[PDB]
Amino acid sequence: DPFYYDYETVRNGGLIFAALAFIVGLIIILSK
Amino acid sequence: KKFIWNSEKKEFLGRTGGSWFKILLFYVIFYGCLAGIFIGTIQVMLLTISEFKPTYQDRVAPPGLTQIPQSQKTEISFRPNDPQSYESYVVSIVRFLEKYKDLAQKDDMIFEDCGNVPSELKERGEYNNERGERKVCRFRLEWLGNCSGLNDETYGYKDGKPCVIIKLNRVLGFKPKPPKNESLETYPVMKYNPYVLPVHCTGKRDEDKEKVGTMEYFGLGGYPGFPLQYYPYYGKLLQPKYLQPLMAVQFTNLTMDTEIRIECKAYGENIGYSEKDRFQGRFDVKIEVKS
Amino acid sequence: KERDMDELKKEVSMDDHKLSLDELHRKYGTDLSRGLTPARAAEILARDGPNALTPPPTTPEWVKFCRQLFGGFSMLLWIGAILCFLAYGIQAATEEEPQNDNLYLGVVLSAVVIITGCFSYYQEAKSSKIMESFKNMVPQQALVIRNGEKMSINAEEVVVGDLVEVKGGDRIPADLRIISANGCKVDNSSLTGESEPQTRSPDFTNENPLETRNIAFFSTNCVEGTARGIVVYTGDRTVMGRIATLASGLEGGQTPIAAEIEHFIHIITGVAVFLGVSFFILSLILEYTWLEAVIFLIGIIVANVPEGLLATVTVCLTLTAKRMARKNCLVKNLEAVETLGSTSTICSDKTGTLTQNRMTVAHMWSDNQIHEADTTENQSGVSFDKTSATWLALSRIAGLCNRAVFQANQENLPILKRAVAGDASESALLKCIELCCGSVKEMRERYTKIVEIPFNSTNKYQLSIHKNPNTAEPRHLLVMKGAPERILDRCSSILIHGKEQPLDEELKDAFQNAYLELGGLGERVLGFCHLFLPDEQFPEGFQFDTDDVNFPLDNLCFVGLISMIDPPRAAVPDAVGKCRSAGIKVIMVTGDHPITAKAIAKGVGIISEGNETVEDIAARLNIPVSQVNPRDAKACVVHGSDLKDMTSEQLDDILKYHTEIVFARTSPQQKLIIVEGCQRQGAIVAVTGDGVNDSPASKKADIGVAMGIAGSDVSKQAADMILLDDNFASIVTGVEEGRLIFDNLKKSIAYTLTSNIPEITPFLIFIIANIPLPLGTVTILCIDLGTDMVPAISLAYEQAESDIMKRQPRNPKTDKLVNEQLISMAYGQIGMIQALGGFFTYFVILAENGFLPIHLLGLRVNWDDRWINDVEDSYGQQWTYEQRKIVEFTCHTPFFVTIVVVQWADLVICKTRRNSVFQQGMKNKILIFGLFEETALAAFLSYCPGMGVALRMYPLKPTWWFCAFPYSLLIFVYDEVRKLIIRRRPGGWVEKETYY
Ligand SMILES: *[C@@H]1O[C@H](CO)[C@@H](O[C@@H]2O[C@H](CO)[C@@H](O)[C@H](O)[C@H]2NC(C)=O)[C@H](O)[C@H]1NC(C)=O
Ligand SMILES: *[C@@H]1O[C@H](CO)[C@@H](O[C@@H]2O[C@H](CO)[C@@H](O)[C@H](O)[C@H]2NC(C)=O)[C@H](O)[C@H]1NC(C)=O
Ligand SMILES: CC(C)CCC[C@@H](C)[C@H]1CC[C@H]2[C@@H]3CC=C4C[C@@H](O)CC[C@]4(C)[C@H]3CC[C@]12C
Ligand SMILES: CC(C)CCC[C@@H](C)[C@H]1CC[C@H]2[C@@H]3CC=C4C[C@@H](O)CC[C@]4(C)[C@H]3CC[C@]12C
Ligand SMILES: C[C@]12CC[C@H](O)C[C@H]1CC[C@@H]1[C@@H]2CC[C@]2(C)[C@@H](c3ccc(=O)oc3)CC[C@]12O
Ligand SMILES: *[C@@H]1O[C@H](CO)[C@@H](O)[C@H](O)[C@H]1NC(C)=O
Ligand SMILES: [Mg+2]
Ligand SMILES: [Mg+2]
Ligand code: NA
Ligand SMILES: [Rb+]
Repeated sequence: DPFYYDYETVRNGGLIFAALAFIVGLIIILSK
Repeated sequence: KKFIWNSEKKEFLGRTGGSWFKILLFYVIFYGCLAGIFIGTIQVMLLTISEFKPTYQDRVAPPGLTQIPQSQKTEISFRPNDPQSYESYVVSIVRFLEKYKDLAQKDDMIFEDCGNVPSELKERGEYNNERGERKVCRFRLEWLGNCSGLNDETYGYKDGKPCVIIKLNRVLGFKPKPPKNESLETYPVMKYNPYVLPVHCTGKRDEDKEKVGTMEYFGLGGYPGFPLQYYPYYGKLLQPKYLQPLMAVQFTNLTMDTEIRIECKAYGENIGYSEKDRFQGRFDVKIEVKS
Repeated sequence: KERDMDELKKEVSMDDHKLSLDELHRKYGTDLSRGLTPARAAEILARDGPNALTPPPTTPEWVKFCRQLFGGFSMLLWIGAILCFLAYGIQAATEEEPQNDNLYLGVVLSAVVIITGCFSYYQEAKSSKIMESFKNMVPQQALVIRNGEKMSINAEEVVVGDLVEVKGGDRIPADLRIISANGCKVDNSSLTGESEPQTRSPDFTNENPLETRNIAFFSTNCVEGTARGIVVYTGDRTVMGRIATLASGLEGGQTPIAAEIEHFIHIITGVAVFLGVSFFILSLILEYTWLEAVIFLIGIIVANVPEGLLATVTVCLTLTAKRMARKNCLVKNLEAVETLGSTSTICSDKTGTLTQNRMTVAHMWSDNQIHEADTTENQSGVSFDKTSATWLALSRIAGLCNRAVFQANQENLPILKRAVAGDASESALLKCIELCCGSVKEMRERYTKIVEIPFNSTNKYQLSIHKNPNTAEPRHLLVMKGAPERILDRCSSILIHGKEQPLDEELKDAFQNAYLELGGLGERVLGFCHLFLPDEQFPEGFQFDTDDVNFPLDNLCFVGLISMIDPPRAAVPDAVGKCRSAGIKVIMVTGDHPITAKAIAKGVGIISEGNETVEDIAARLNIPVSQVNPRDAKACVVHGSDLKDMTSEQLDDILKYHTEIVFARTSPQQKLIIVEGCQRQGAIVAVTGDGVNDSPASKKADIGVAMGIAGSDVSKQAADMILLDDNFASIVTGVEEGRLIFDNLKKSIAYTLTSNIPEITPFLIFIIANIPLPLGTVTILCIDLGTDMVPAISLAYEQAESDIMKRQPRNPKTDKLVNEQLISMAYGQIGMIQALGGFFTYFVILAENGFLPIHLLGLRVNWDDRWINDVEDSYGQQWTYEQRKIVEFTCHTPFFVTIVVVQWADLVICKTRRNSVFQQGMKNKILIFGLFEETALAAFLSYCPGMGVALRMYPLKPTWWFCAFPYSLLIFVYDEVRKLIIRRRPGGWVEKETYY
């Protein structure tokens, strides 16, 4: 039915994006 | 230092005349370009949507269940004697049912007589514009017994034992699916389970269920629900002047001068509920006929 | 009535020193050789107060915490919180089911102010805490003669009118009136700035109590010799006591950064109340009631208040102060980190600040040639030629014939900073020989001294004879030093490259011009000579008892002169040059003698070589000084004696027509008058000093700089910045950072001010067009106090776009921190584009979910209704209350996301004010992390489980994330072409209208 949206997959992708972008930024401020 | 208004060397409100013209011309050109850009992008956005169907329909997944007297707090408090006490209710009922009169549904080119018995769904092809303007099944006020009458311009409704009709939220392409014959305890209802969306009212707790004595439902042919022959909806553009099904509910044995809560819950598989939205699927009302 | 008390302290002191010993003892009632009875001493001790300055005014910690909770910025946030609770009170009693937004917002604003107070307080408190760890007040007992007996008592138990004795090394307790001296020299450096140790004689010499020699002063140190004296002044009534009490009771003023924040708030609230009032009238003209319109006025005004700009500005200042503390340049006041950059006139001190305040061997004479020795404080300069025989002879004359030796713990300390016992001149000589000629220990004991002759009261000469350890000659080595006029009369032979020659005038006059060269240079010169005593007329057994002529006074062999002076610190001249390069007027203000002040001025850069004083022109033309026009003289020396007889207009003209000025022989009170004269012009002033005389000048200055070790405690407390390493170049570092953080604050302010437009515009068109609310309140908090915090903080780390130490100091009446160009950019152009992008994402979400944008007009009337659960969209569908509210909140979330997307471009363009992003470069790692964290946080707030429940922020369909991309690209391109026209066309349109 068109009255359903897979919100869990989009939500999961957004949380993975938020996690990766934050750890990448941490690597950015840790130049070693 | 705050009298920089003018000087003999040309300044107004802080700057000269030629500077005022230069800045004003720049801001006009700039904002004009901004407006044109916003308009062009909004036009592309208009090109990404169609005229016969909304792109996203998941935010209206469980249809609502409204009533005719759109009360300020879903409460019906009036006096069985004072005619002005219940004027706000009757006014909305007459204005709502003003489009269901036999004179309003007179054109045979846009109206189609569905039938005296609830039948299966009526699919009028696809949602495109290849076909002309679809037909809308008629729904005469006679179906809602004891809550329609053959009254004059003012529908003399029920003072004692009021009437409250219920309506299913009109949704495009929505196909109602009543519960299976394996009904999981759905409060005594007729055996017309296959071609009508059931709606059953009740109290809310041990007190309200006892105060509300008897309830009488009215619908198409006498069934407490919505007939499937009126669904699905094909949008306002393709089906203007569409009449969604109606079903009235009258509370005969009420305890006068007592505010009692009623919950009219619509049952079905394609009918969801929500603990946050008391209107999704279900419906609440606080009736109090104080004499 | 404290005005009169302070006025009687701005006046230079008076005295009664010019009195016969009998008139003095009669006025005070004291035995000149026995002092007074101990009962009389205690009777005065318990009469007027112990000999010690009244402690500073204690500043309780709750007072300065309440101070940090107020101010100008935190006050704007306070009035914002008040307006929030006022609007909430109007909303509660008047309507059903009030919205809690305003209350949530008021408590958040209050929390912002409180937390900013806690952070700023912890920082200023940390500065004062590390400052208390520098008060090493060691009690010092004085030697007092009372009732005819010598006793050593605490300095506070000393009273007025009693005999006090001081020994070379001891500190002068109170203000004494010398009665009997024995070649006594005191150190008036920390008080009157007199560099060389001024001697103290019982005879009255000058009408000024500071210049005369019959007065010892509080906190001064008797360098050499011993003396006696009657205590004239005690406690706070003393000279340095009146100076310190004046310092504490002076005004701090308004820092330039604070005045900039104040004018900034003036513009913020100006446009805020303009928008609020004009929209209040507009809303009443439409349909809304006074009850509603008042809420609209408060909402628009409160919304136009930068909630997070407070924490960002605080962290900006704190970051620059961190870098200051890294270079041992601690700031006591936080905002004081900015004042150095805005400075345009530095008043510096000579003794101890411009100089090292220490006698050092400056130049030497040998082979009729001048040899300049390295006089840096850390020994990082050119080393003279040390391979000639003239040097091997002169170095022994100095290392042997000198009453100077190192002390006990003088081992691990460097050769210069270590303590030397004896005369200051002999100390400089001992250090120079110990530094450029190996060691003086084994060099002094190598020549066993037989008979010596110390310095004489008349014809001051110091001689001594020693045995000769050479393996070729047993003749006795006699050496003598003294003033060149005393040695020229007792010399006939002259040393050159190892051999001797007669006193021919061809080289003797060449010696005289060298003497006047090193002397006219403000230095003190001495002459050194030696002679080989014939072992045939004075054998190795003969003893030359110091009575008769056993040594030939004349016919000696002159080796060379040795001058000496207090040298400037190492990076002092270069730093002065850097300040002049930045357009900072350098003005010397010292109480030392003008003959030395002018030389140090020319030596450090205050007086440029070639520029002439009003006296120099009269000397080059051999004409009276009253004839030359002062306009032909760029530089000028102003004597303190003449400064006493000056008016306001005269000092104004001295500063207006003379570019290089040097104030000599000026009292601390006159220093304050000079600082005030500089401030009358309207320029930012920075006073750099060390002594107590710099206390009233460092206090009244826009920013005071005290030396962390070579400075006195009073001027160190009355100052606003401390140089814990005494590296005067830190002043250059400060003026650079003060301009740097100024420009970066401009960038950060324009960044936080740009987001206000796509925050208030939703509410504005919500009132006008009657459309559903596009942006939520909690989302606005997730922007102003959420995402944007890291980018705005990172904007402080931006570097210089051009050379800031090259441009002239900012004009306070012209270059404001937030001028009308920044408002035209943030509120006018960038924020406008961001608002359009937000509304675009808004219309996309609503049109895609069934509510076409044209249909959204006048829909809020029934949209906000909580009971109309059948609201028709554009497709005829019926929406319940919570369903459409879910859409509105899931429409607020992408509006917030859109804010972050356009803030990407806004941050990159605000990072550079004139240069191109390609030119400057994304080398700011904190900014990169700012964008990554900003985006990740924005995504987390939308996709975390339970956000549509707690913060009512619902997850987004991925296409929403791209609705804002074109607007950001547009912002970046527009600002890039803006900075490009600013580069290619530096004339006026793009520069005077948008460049802020
Ligand atoms: C509608 O209302 C009418 C009254 O106007 C009801 O008619 C009554 O019905 C009962 C049986 O339930 C009879 O005993 C009465 O004699 C009837 N009275 C009249 C005046 O007709 C009718 O039942 C109601 N309809 C429904 C479906 O409840
Ligand atoms: C309608 O409700 C009334 C109550 O309001 C019912 O009548 C009551 O019955 C109880 C016994 O259970 C008596 O004690 C009361 O005195 C009765 N009241 C009245 C007014 O009669 C009545 O039975 C209900 N009728 C229907 C058809 O539901
Ligand atoms: C201008 C460029 C370089 C910025 C780089 C960041 C861009 C490419 C990133 C930042 C945020 C990102 C989005 C983050 C969140 C969502 C939801 C997720 O479930 C699907 C991906 C999607 C839709 C991403 C698409 C790509 C995106 C827009
Ligand atoms: C000169 C060039 C670069 C300008 C071209 C304008 C581009 C960048 C603009 C014009 C219309 C815009 C689109 C309008 C419609 C949609 C559908 C929506 O669900 C997501 C946003 C999205 C995908 C927009 C992305 C950016 C877009 C394509
Ligand atoms: C309570 C409120 C009244 C007007 C209308 O009924 C909508 C209501 C909900 C939203 C609320 C407004 C009031 C102003 C805001 C706090 C105001 C605001 C927002 C953020 C901020 O920092 O300062 C002010 C703009 C909108 C606002 O958040
Ligand atoms: C449901 O079951 C009942 C008997 O239990 C039967 O009478 C009725 O016809 C059934 N309806 C359907 C739609 O199967
Ligand atoms: Mg704000
Ligand atoms: Mg000094
Ligand atoms: Na100050
Ligand atoms: Rb903001």
